[PDB]
Amino acid sequence: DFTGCVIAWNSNKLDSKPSGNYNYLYRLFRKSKLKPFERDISTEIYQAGNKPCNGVAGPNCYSPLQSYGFRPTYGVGHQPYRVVVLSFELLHAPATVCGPKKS
Amino acid sequence: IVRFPNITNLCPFHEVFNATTFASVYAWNRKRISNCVADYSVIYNFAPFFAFKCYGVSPTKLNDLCFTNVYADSFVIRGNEVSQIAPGQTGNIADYNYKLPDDFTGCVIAWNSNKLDSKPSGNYNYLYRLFRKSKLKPFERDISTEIYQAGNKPCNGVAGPNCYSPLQSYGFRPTYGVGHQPYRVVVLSFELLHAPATVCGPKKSTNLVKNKCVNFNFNGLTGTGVLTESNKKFLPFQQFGRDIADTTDAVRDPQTLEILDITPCSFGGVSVITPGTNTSNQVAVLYQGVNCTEV
Amino acid sequence: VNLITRTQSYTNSFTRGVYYPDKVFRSSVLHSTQDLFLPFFSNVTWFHAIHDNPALPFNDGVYFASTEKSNIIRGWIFGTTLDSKTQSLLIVNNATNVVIKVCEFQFCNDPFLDVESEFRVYSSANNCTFEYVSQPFLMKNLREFVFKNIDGYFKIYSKHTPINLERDLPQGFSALEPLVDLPIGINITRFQTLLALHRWTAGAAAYYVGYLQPRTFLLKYNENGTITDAVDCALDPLSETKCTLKSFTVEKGIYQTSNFRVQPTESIVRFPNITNLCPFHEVFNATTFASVYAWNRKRISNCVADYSVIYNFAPFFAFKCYGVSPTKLNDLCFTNVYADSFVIRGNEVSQIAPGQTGNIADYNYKLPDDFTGCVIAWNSNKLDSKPSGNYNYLYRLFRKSKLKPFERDISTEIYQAGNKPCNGVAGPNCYSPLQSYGFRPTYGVGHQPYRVVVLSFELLHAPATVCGPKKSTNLVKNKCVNFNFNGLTGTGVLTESNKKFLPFQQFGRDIADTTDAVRDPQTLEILDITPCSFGGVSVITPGTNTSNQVAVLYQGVNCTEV
Amino acid sequence: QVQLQESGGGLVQPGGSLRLSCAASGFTLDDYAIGWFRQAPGKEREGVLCISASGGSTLYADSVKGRFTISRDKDKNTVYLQMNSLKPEDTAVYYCAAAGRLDLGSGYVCYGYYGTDYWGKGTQVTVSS
Ligand SMILES: *[C@@H]1O[C@H](CO)[C@@H](O)[C@H](O)[C@H]1NC(C)=O
Ligand SMILES: *[C@@H]1O[C@H](CO)[C@@H](O)[C@H](O)[C@H]1NC(C)=O
Repeated sequence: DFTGCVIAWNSNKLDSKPSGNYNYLYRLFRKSKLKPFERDISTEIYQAGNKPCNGVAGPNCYSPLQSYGFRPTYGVGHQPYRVVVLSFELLHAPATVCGPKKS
Repeated sequence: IVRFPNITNLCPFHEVFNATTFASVYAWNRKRISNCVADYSVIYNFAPFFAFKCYGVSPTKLNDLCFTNVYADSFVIRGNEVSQIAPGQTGNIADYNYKLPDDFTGCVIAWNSNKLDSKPSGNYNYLYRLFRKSKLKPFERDISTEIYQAGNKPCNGVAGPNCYSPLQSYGFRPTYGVGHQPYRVVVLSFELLHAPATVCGPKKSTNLVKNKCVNFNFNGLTGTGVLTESNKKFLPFQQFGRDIADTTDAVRDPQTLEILDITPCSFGGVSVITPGTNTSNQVAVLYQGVNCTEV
Repeated sequence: VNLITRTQSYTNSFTRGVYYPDKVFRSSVLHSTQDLFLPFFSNVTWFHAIHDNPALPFNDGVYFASTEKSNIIRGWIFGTTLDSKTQSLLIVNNATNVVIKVCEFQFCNDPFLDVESEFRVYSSANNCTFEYVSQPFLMKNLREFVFKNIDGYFKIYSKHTPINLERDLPQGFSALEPLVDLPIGINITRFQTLLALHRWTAGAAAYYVGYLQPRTFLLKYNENGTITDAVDCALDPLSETKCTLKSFTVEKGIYQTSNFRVQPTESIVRFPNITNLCPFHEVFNATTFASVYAWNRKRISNCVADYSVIYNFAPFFAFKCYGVSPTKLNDLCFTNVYADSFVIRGNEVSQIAPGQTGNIADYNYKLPDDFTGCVIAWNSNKLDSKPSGNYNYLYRLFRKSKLKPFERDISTEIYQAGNKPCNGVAGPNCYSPLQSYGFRPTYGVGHQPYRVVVLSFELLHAPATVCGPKKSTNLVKNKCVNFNFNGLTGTGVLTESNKKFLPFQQFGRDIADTTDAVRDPQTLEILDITPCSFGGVSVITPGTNTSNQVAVLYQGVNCTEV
Repeated sequence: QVQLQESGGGLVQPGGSLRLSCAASGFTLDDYAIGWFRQAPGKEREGVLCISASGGSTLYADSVKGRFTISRDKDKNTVYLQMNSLKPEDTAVYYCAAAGRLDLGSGYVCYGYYGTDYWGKGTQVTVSS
């Protein structure tokens, strides 16, 4: 039921380097899906087998944190993008945010 | 419970992953696998590689999705040119020997071949194209051999000035560096659900249950119902059979040719009989139109 | 080689060819469907071949029947012209398997089986697209097959029935059971059937061929799910009553089946008023063409544009148009035409196209990327070239910004490319943005002068004025006819309007929010409109247990119009 | 996969004729230079004759020039050898060999002599003399 504004702009001019930008990572594996507007910073060796991983990335042991590759020569869909989203909480409590309306 | 089709064949991964010989990079060997069950967990036991490299799917998620056709392209390349085996790559191999569409949904497995493709004298049975007029189109190969011309005058069938041979023999030695060792490369390409799929893992159709109200997702059909035996003569190749209400009542199974009947699970309404609230709080509960045994 | 002849007799279809419309089981119910079927009591060509034009059209589908018992018939071929210029189907039967191919084979005048070779069938296969192999279909008897192609899908149904010693098609019912579906997806207008003869040897064959139409059918399933009876819905009004009432028995009484209307026959053309003709002779050939930097523009309206005589005015090769077609310019009608004639370089002829950039484009002449019109360019080296070198023609070279579409620049000044002002003297960093074209008869093709005329047409936003001489054939006076009036599509029976539409009035609204008088722009005549005659149909019949005779009653119409 | 098997031979009088052919099965190299070799008892094996694969540029040895005729057919991937006017010194153990073309100087050049990848089982040709 999202209500709000989204502003997206390509930032390939500053987030791309000739050597390749790995500044940003994403989670690839997770036991359960994410609730709306929830993050996940905890880092551990994901286990995809019966045996415990024991902190070693061997067989059936993966890393749920994959680095992005950003370059200025990549395709438009592969270029980095900066997104700013504004979401509003409507009138349920004393409203606090609005423009300069003269009393 | 769920549905899966009648697939009993096993996909032949043994012949492709190891055949004691590999085709050259310029003429890569392509095999089509379909109408079989593919077990990708046994791939690790056929080739001595480290890990998978998949783009459209995940290495751990290949035994669940069902694909229409599988394509396997096998060749042997140099050690440092493995980096050129990636989507949207640029290089000699990328645009002259093997080109891949940018929307590739599959996997690539590359592993060293220094103990079979290297000789003390020097391997020379593997060749790669060097000169080409235009870059290779995706999923396109070149087999034709001729004398490339880079001058105004015609070559005239003699490799004189401004005449070259665009077929360079690979140099493989056991004393060469890591980036120059011969490497076997196999690229697997998948086709999504556009036609009736034929390749996926062997999970039973949930061992069809009977005489129980059951949830189900049968071939994309979500619902609930009670399943019983059948006494109707479905003709050889019916999959769904409906009623006056145009809703299914007798059904087959894509894992075993059986005829079954569907009924709705029992349900009803509840009524409450009470005296006046000012009189007493005692109530009576009645289930409408239900025999007094199930409740 | 030609060694077979054929004769054709004709017979009725009786009631045959009903196939299970969907692979779904039912029981003891009546189902109404709409699909392709063979209409009952239709036309059948009994073919008898003996040892010829085997070019039998395919239409939408085919019903084939045969009664031979020697397995003399084998396979079928489908296509649109059956040469090596197009693909064709290669469904060939065999005692062991069946093979289907799609390729541009070259079939001779009479393909046949040597018997076990198909060289006479086709010389070779060059560009093939599809192949398929499966189990063969064919296995005192009557063999019926139905082939159809819907949505690029080729489906065959079949049935083998036992027949006694009967001369013609036996009565009763026999359903067709589906056998095959394939994804071919090609156009097929005709088909041929192959025969196998040993070696040759004399042989004879006979078969029945029919075509199918899309109809609405009703079918009765018995208690096991086998079709035992069917009823057509467009054979006779009694069948329509059965289809509507959804039963096989009709009791005594009166029922309503459907309605009837008078169909339109022709169409009516009403173009804008015509009094004069367009002066095309003063644009293409005037012994003068304006410069590219200052191009002339002529407005053409209220006249007939005869583009056919354009070829007789200038020695050009052909038109090139973007939003319209050169040969279709005599039908579409435009409110305004714009003519822009100028002279450019030979290599600059390619520089007039939407989505292009150049020195001429952004500095001299610009057009919108949505340009709808034509451009005609022809060499004029014999008129715009001099031994000393032509000097009158000039083109702009420097400008601060690109020109907008349909914008011209004629103003001249001294272009400044430095910080200091030019001050009216062409010194340092001061240039003239107007260079003269160098035209000589000894120059190359790409440097020779070229005269270019651009014709721009305006779409139908205002009352149209410019188009070809289309006669406004009056729609007689008593015909149920449709009418297209400047985007309005309508139908009716239309007389002359006695209504007094004052000169401003062009359309007449009735009580029921619809037109009842229309206007032709060619001649100021207003026309009266009434609906085409229409009504309902009823059937009077006793109970089905007595007789099948019925009476048809048309409501509210005397016996004078259908 | 790649196998070279030969057929023909025997004992003939001097001045006779014989036909020798070696069939190549499973060959996959695009460009190659197959050669025929002989070795008399007590002498080193040497190259005899060879032709190019692309167009058929014929090459011969001095001792068998004219008396030895060869032809390569790509239909069966088998090379046929014709010998006439056989002489006593031609008695040797005849072999068929297959090897790829050398790639040097950016050109298509067929080379024989030594450095052959594949060889056949060989046959015996004898002259009564
Ligand atoms: C069958 O076709 C012939 C050929 O047009 C036609 O003259 C004849 O009337 C048709 N038969 C019937 C019963 O309509
Ligand atoms: C339907 O099948 C039953 C047995 O399966 C048989 O007795 C009956 O005759 C069949 N129906 C008809 C109309 O023959």
